Amino acid sequence: PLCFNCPICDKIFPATEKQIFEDHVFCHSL
Amino acid sequence: GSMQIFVKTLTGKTITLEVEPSDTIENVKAKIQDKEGIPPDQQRLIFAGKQLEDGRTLSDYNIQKESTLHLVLRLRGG
Ligand SMILES: [Zn+2]
Repeated sequence: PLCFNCPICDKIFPATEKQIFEDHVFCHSL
Repeated sequence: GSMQIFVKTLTGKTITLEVEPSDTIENVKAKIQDKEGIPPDQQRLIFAGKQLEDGRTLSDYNIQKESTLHLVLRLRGG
């Protein structure tokens, strides 16, 4: 997919920046 | 020597900083305090799936040129 969607907040991230997305999703836990 | 990094919020804007690889995480939080008015004790900095410890450096954490970290805000806990 071109973009990912955060499963928690519905923010959209380009699939090309995968560490940044994964970190975003991690930060929800904190 | 110096390089720029980015500090992203969960759901707001992104911060751009000018740093060196020899900078500690405590220094970076000082620089955010300078640009945004957030004290360091209200800041968790995150990179590659973990929170970063204050006395360690960016190069320590393999933080490089143009890297993006995350800022999660907190109240001062002891
Ligand atoms: Zn989210």
